[PDB]
Amino acid sequence: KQQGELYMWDSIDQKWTRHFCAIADAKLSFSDDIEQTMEEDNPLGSLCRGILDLNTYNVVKAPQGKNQKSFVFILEPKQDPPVEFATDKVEELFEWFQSIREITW
Amino acid sequence: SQAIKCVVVGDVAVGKTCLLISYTTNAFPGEYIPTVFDNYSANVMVDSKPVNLGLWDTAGQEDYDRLRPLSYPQTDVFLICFSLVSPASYENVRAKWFPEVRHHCPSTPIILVGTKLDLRDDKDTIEKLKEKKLAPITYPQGLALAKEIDSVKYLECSALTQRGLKTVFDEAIRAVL
Ligand SMILES: Nc1nc2c(ncn2[C@@H]2O[C@H](COP(=O)(O)OP(=O)(O)OP(O)(O)=S)[C@@H](O)[C@H]2O)c(=O)[nH]1
Ligand SMILES: [Mg+2]
Repeated sequence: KQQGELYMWDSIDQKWTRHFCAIADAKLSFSDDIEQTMEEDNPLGSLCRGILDLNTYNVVKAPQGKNQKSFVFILEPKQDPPVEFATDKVEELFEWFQSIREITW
Repeated sequence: SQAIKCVVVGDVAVGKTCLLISYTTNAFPGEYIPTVFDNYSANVMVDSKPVNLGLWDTAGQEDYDRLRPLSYPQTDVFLICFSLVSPASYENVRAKWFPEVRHHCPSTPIILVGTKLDLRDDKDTIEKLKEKKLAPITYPQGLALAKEIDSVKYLECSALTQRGLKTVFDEAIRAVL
């Protein structure tokens, strides 16, 4: 179904980082950092670091981006913190946004 | 309630977003913010027939030509728009918008919509228009573009004044159920 790489935004480090993400039923999983698991003199790296429960979120698209990405959407909690995602290409933002928006309506 | 999906396409700055936002929030946006894509909702009655209206705002810029058709699957009814005060956008309906729309959705009702109805008889607009040896589009002209494209209906309206706005959506839904 819906799966693919996304940038995720770290409030603390003020950086974006790449994660393989996926959706099943109504839970979004994101992997560990891809660049950092790949620099690892080790191999480690989990596909599923963790899991968001889309049922407890609403998708919001940033009108004009955020933090120097153009295509960003945000999972704003209904109950938890926001999770901010981003794509390289608007056609990804669109697909991602709709998957989750169909799930949250 | 019955879900009805409605997509709004048409040239840059013809006033697609204002139409949606003014109809859904009776507030006119003064913005001006070029659109990538956007989603909106309305729950309406029509004709006794409760409906759930999904509204898809598309980008006018051709740069987003690859994005735009992503909105088209499952569409029930299209709003093809041009500004009554901008014969370029009127021509582009026959050139781009109706061909694009039909390339993807060979069968779904279309509703031709002339926008900025309030500038039709505007002194300051007809001035600048007529300085390009141009003229506002007229009711009979719009009516004729509708015929060529076999649109279910032609409607003119102003989002700013709201003349004829409700009516655009109220025949968009009727074109469906
Ligand atoms: N006088 C008048 N101006 C309007 C009307 N509708 C839109 N406009 C003006 O035109 C400008 C562009 O409107 P907008 O709705 O964003 O066009 P658009 O086609 O959706 O723009 P885009 O996102 O595809 S690039 C706005 O500044 C708005 O004030 C109208 O009904 N009457
Ligand atoms: Mg727009």
